[PDB]
Amino acid sequence: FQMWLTKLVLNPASRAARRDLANPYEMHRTLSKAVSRALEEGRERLLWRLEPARGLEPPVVLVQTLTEPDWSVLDEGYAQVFPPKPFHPALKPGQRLRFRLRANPAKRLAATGKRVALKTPAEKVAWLERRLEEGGFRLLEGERGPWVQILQDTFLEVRRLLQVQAVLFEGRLEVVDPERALATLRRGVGPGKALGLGLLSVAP
Repeated sequence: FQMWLTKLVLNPASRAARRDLANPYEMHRTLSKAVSRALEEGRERLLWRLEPARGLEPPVVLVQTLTEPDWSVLDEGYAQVFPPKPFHPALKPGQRLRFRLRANPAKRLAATGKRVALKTPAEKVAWLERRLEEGGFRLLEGERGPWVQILQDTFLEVRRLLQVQAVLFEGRLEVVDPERALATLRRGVGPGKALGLGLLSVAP
């Protein structure tokens, strides 16, 4: 009952990689090949993120899995694989952590039956603040506001036409219920998980 973290540095010379970078869905299809069996048996929850462009490059993909992934499944010259290290999120109560999460802060309109994305940063943060509090976490805060900052906010138009509002949060949170917290990390947070959203990364 642990997890696995993999760091994939994608080779931009690879046409297979360049395709998966353009198409979040085609990236999910590729990634799920490495945990193909446990998915078939419905005992896997695959979560991943494309880490924010820094350089200089090169593109980095962080991949979280419940089962040990077999990265020999990738195309030759697709990515430089780093050994999947057994991740145990040893969580004690009241523990505080830096976090990163690219998520989809939205809401199901009942007037249309559709799931539209929230507009203002004030209501985007309110979504995160709710979602973490549901999941055994709690956003830290100073007398100015919550301890979070939105870094990216892009509208993904994935062809497969999938349309999703991708929002990158980064801030600080406390652990209230360590059991609820662990489960949240395992599940991920909010929609668009097959698009590279949901993975809540935490570090001390």
